Amino acid sequence: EKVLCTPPPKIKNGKHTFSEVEVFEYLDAVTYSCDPAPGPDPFSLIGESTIYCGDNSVWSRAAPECKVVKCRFPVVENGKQISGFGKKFYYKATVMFECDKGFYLDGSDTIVCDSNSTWDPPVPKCLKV
Amino acid sequence: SPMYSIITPNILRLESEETMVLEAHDAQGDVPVTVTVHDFPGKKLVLSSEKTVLTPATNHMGNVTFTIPANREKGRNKFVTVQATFGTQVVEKVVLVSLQSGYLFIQTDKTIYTPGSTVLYRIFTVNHKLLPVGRTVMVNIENPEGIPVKQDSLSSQNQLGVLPLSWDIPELVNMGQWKIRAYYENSPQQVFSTEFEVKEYVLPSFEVIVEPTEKFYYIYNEKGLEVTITARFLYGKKVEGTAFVIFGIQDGEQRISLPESLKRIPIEDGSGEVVLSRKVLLDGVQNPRAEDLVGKSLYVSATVILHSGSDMVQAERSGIPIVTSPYQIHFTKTPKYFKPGMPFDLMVFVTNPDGSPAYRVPVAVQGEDTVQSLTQGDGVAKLSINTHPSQKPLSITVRTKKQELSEAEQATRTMQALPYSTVGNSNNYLHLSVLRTELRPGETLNVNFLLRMDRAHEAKIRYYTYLIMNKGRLLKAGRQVREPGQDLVVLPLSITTDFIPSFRLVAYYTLIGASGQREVVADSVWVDVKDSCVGSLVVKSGQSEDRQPVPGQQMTLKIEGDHGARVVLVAVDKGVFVLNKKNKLTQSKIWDVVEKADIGCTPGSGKDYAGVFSDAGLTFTSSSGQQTAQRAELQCPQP
Amino acid sequence: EDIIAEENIVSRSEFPESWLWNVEDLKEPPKNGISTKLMNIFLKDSITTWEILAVSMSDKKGICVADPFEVTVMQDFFIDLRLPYSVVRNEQVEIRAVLYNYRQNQELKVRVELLHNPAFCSLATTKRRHQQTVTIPPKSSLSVPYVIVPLKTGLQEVEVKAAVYHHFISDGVRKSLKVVPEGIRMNKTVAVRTLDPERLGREGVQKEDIPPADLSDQVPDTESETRILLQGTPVAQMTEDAVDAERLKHLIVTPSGCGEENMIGMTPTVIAVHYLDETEQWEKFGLEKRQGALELIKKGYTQQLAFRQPSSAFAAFVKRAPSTWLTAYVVKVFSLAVNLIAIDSQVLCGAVKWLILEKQKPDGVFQEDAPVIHQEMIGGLRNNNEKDMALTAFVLISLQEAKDICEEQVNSLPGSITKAGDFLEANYMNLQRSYTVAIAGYALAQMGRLKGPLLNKFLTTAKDKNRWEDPGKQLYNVEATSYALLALLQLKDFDFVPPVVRWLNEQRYYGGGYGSTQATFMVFQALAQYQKDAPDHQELNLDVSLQLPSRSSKITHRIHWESASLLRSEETKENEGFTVTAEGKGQGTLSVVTMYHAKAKDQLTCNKFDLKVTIKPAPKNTMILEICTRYRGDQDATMSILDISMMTGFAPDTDDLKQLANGVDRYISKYELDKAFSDRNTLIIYLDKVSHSEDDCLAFKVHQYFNVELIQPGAVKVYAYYNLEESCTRFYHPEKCRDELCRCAEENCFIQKSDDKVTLEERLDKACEPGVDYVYKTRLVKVQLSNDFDEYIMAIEQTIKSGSDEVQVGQQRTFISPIKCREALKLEEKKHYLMWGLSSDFWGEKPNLSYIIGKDTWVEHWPEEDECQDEENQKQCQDLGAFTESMVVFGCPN
Ligand SMILES: *[C@@H]1O[C@H](CO)[C@@H](O[C@@H]2O[C@H](CO)[C@@H](O[C@@H]3O[C@H](CO)[C@@H](O)[C@H](O)[C@@H]3O)[C@H](O)[C@H]2NC(C)=O)[C@H](O)[C@H]1NC(C)=O
Ligand SMILES: *[C@@H]1O[C@H](CO)[C@@H](O[C@@H]2O[C@H](CO)[C@@H](O)[C@H](O)[C@H]2NC(C)=O)[C@H](O)[C@H]1NC(C)=O
Repeated sequence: EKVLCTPPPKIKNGKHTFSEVEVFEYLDAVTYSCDPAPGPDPFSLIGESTIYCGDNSVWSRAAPECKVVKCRFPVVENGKQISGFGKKFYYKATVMFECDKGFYLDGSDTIVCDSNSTWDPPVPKCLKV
Repeated sequence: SPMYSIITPNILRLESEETMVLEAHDAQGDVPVTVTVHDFPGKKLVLSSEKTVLTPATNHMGNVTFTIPANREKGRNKFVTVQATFGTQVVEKVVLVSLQSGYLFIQTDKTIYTPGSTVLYRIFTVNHKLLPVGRTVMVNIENPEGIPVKQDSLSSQNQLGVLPLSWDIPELVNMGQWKIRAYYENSPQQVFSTEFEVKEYVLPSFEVIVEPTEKFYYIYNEKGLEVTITARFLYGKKVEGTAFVIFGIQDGEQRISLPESLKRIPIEDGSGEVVLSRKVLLDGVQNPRAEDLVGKSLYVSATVILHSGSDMVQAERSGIPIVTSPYQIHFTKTPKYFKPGMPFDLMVFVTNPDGSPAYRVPVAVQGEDTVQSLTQGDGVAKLSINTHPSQKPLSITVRTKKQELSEAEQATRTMQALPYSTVGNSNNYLHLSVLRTELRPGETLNVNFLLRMDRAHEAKIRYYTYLIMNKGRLLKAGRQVREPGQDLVVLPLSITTDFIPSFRLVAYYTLIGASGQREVVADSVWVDVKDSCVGSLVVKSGQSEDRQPVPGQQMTLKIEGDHGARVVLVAVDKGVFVLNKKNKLTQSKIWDVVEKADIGCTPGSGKDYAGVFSDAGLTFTSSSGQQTAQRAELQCPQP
Repeated sequence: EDIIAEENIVSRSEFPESWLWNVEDLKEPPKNGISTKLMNIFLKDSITTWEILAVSMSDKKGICVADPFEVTVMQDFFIDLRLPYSVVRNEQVEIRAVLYNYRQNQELKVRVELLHNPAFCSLATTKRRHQQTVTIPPKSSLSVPYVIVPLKTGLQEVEVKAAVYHHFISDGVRKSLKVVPEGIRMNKTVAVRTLDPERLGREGVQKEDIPPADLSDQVPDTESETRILLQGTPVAQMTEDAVDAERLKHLIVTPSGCGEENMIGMTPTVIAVHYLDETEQWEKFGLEKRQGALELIKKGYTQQLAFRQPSSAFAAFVKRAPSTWLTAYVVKVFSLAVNLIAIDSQVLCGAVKWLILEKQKPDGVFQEDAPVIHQEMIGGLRNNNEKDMALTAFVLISLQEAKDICEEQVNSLPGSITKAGDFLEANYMNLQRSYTVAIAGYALAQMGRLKGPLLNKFLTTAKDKNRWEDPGKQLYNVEATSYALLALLQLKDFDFVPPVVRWLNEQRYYGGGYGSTQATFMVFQALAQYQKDAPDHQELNLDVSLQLPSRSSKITHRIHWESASLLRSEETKENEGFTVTAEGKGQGTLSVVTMYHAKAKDQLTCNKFDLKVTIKPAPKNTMILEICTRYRGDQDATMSILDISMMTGFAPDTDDLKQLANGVDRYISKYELDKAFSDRNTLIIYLDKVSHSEDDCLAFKVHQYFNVELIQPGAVKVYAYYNLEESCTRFYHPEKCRDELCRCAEENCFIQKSDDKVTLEERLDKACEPGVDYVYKTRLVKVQLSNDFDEYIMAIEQTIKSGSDEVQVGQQRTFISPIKCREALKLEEKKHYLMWGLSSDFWGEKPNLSYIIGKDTWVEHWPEEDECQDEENQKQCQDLGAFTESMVVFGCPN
């Protein structure tokens, strides 16, 4: 008569709140986070961090992922960064560009770092006008 | 020569719809606009990005709406940079951020519980517009020492704003005031609370009401304090019995019982009368000077026992002010700035000593007895006065004029208003005139725009821009056209349910020199809107009379509300409230919470144009350099 | 019979304080947006007014709290049965059922009855049914007293019914009553232990053992609860204050000059903005000032490009040979500025590539071929004997800073870094200057190559463990200590950090001035990094398990800094010792507290009032009732209340009352003097005061108006108006225990048998029932008294049948019994007894096992040998002898 959930799934290099709980009620929620990493680059958390026990005795969402994501330094010839200044680019890092005078944009002015450490959309070019 | 401007709230909240008003004054053709919100000072995140176009069809006025996502404390203020690019020209402004994401309201089924019983409670999860939202919430139960004994994380997603919960109270437990404390997990620093009492009790069979003939005691009243005791069974019948009544004095947190005021009196047909004599009151204290009691309060304790000796009920009436006047005057609704030469509107708020609004009380400006008026249902009276075109401050003194009273018992109060400072002493002003009656949704408020400038430039002003702040956000923005010579224009403002419980109307115009420089001129007014629900909810009898009903009998309940709404219910024995009537949920308490969180700080006007914007809760920024000063303070400034 | 029967009356029993906890939706299409829901519900049995509160939540209208709707549920005839929150077992109390007649023009003749219940001694039994008939005037009420004695603890039940003659009118009320044991609710603190596995345990494991509670004074046959509380002890770590924003204003400067001086000016502004961003000080510094500072940084950068040579290296003048140090310093500054402004990668990575290809020697050393003109801008590198080590470290540090920016553009970078590392590694131990130990220490720590003896050299080179210093310019020591602090942060050696940061801040060096370039850049880089990396608190991850002997599986909890204040609780009904194990990081608290019912030494009733009630025949039946009360205080009692109930069929003299009502210190209601209708059975006398120096006494007469077999005792209750709980009750009835109510309450004292109806076969039959665990011949050594219990100390003279308790002949056992049972048992010291009972009678544990004399305990007086010689004792004495011989020789059958 009352919807219950078996504990949320465990994840590689991560953990979740209420890990000492075996029986979960209705609407009971849990938040994931990543472990500290051995290397110089920390783990990024991919997906929703918080899931709850809703209808059908299932968890609202699939458990997130904890892995190292690191895009390469984005370089735009005859252009400049106007946002996202930094040396390191992890998951969801966003960079905006703006072409120098006498130059126009060929591609998105805004790029984001993928879960496969690739810029999405690709790094734009600044073209001679 | 085109001037581009942006307007946003003074304080931006997380996960709440925010609007940014965009204007291109004196612009030709289409003006593309890109609006971006970044984190300050690193600009690591694109918090928002929206596009729009300013067209002659929209009179080069538009907006964008944006939302700031959940952040990432030490309590240090956070900031964002809001940025707008009109064609090539960038206008930017750093803005303060509030970490609040909405409200949580908590309802318990009862106010008091015995050990062994179960607390049934509900958490309502709404945003800043009081609309239901689905989010993750953390809930703590706390004992009377402030230690958490139970802790849960719950999602309210797909629950239409209602989180049903329970907690079992152990048989062995500490008595006293327990607490329920909840917070949105994205905004952990705003905790919402309610209390419930745990005690070993049995339900009373009747209720006792202790009420003084006046809601205060006048220190020169030789009749003393007269009190009426009323006893009545929970089922409606009057009580026969005996009452024990004793009085006391409150001085700060110090209570001083008056043993000599203890009287035993008959309760006949559910009524009794008892008096605290003036002599007893004065002999009960060491201070010879009677006037020293002024500022303190009296309390009354009444214990009624049935003739059968089967039940006993205690009730207390406290906070009865010892006063010299039945009234107090407040200027908390009046602007503290005026425009020299133009009418100044005084909102005088008169209250009874307990703090409730006084009704139909004559008030008058001292020195201009001609200028008088009568306070209304909300305790407000409006007094319009004519000002000289000098920089000399307005000192205003108001007195009450209740003819039933003596002069010594009239209330009095003084305030000061400073002149609004024009740009480069140009003597250019804007004045908003408005009606102040009980204002309700569905009606239309006529806003009067009265211009005051030099005839050499008056034709340049072809419109006013107006903005409506409500519940801490920009509700609506618009334009009011003006033809040359129209020194007064009217705006028919439609008051919808979105204006509850109040709003601010800021208006401004701008023009060029007149010595080549851009001048911005502003004014504002604050308007009260009659408290209710946005919709409606009523519970009554689906009968057909058949009252009074009988134990065990079926009855029909008529529930009239708004379509699609989810209604939650509870039935409580009145004896419970005879025991404890605190921490209950009402609509007025909700509106109170909302009004506390208001980001506007004054009743209106301002020191100058920037003051007018900021005091109303707004930023203003132009491409020509005119802008509001930085606000760094979540709270409104203090006296 | 002109009445409704007791079997045909359904008593009201539904009295929730709250109900109707329901969620409902408005789906009915509306009139002007207003939907109207009709719902059917069933009013509970309570006679009161309900407050129905509704709350709605709309997707577009939001939240709305409705006004309360009241529904009054009422009857014209009903019983009001009000019971205390709790009553004590074996204590005689008076409850009252008040009958209400709210009919305007109709008198009621009512028969009222209290149902029998084995949990209470009352005038109604299994076969005898206590019924009364009383007459209730219209628009009036009437109270019906019932004297009862609760027998067993827990949630029991009281039900009274009533009906009027000649009309179809009835009502019943069935309410539960809470019965509690004798004594006082006590708790004992058993254990309070500090949890800290790091410090208190072996190899990080802390086992804690907890003893049982004593409970020697526990009330027989009562429950106890052991409560086990766990909580965390959160500890904050202090972080040194940031350097105040105001101190950095002077560092916002305009960059000018050629290749070297432009960088001298660029340095303070870059690091100031960097420090202000990290410590979040812009609000206080002035938020709108940052943009101007960025522009100055941009200008510094742009101006520096004019001194970039075709090779990508830098020098003071374009015609001057490029400097290894200056080019490396530009990389250092630009790499940090990448977080602030758009830096051209190719400029930065070009400089890196040039350093590696042109200036790194085959042994890994970086070499300067053209020293800068401003020798004061290089800090402690100047005049440093250890030239190759210091410059290589300096350049290596710049390369590390650029590593992520230049990763894809300079393939020779990682091998260059490794090569430079090898040189520093192989020569580190031979270092003599603290400056070089510090800077090369940092360079190696960035690579994870500062270990063993090199790490030990780095740490022990510090003086007083707080600074790296050499003789010479003090600015060099500040710079060096800043490098060392950065190394410490790199190693995560946080326990060594606090003295170092304190020494730095104590120098009050705020940058700027001649030759201040390296000190200014390094001090604020180091202090910024410190604010970013220093932990705010000790880690708190405690794993705590407890094993109760009563259970099989570990109960495990984790304690966290996040929920450190959270009180984990575990409870057990057993009074058992147990173990607690703690593992992990941080500190916490374990507390063990057992709650129980303790036997009282002194009286728990009448603690504020003294009340003596007397009733004596007067010299048409008539007796005089005298009431004496004294307040137990330092002062006289204030206005107090005497609530008096008459014995059955009695009523007070009138002219006696009127004389009391005319009394100046007392008051009687005119109401209770305008009556004469058996409503005169209850009476309240109001007292202005109750003396505390002496007894206050009053007396009046009472007239019997009604004869009956079952005369219930009257009662007098005294209390002050402000405290109903501080009362005292005394019962009264005529004499010349006995009878009827005492008797019914004495029944469970022990097995009741009329002497000389007990046979030999009967004893053998009952003593041999399985369940009968012990059979003793005892001698009463001594009687011992408590407030609610007699304790009989028995010498065990013969173990006729032995059970769980291995008592030996000559040993003593204590038998406990309620004080009400004293006269029934009539035990006397020095006399002998035959006693047998169940295993349920055992109490406590060895060697403190005790016996409860209960309803199934046999207790028979065993005549002394001299009495047995009389013919009239022969049967009992001989039967006891034959009983004993049979039980010992052959035992119970089978
Ligand atoms: C374990 O036993 C001890 C002893 O009874 C309990 O300590 C006592 O707790 C009572 C109940 O809260 C306290 O009585 C109260 O005192 C305060 C003033 O301190 C007063 O405002 C109340 O009206 C009431 O009289 C009492 O202070 C306290 N005494 C001591 C010595 O600590 C303890 O509470 C018991 N533990 C549990 C879990 O119940
Ligand atoms: C922001 O601009 C939009 C579009 O102008 C406004 O949204 C509409 O406003 C019109 C009236 O001009 C209404 O008829 C529509 O119902 C609104 N639609 C939506 C999507 O809400 C919006 O009111 C503006 N916000 C302001 C002025 O603060």
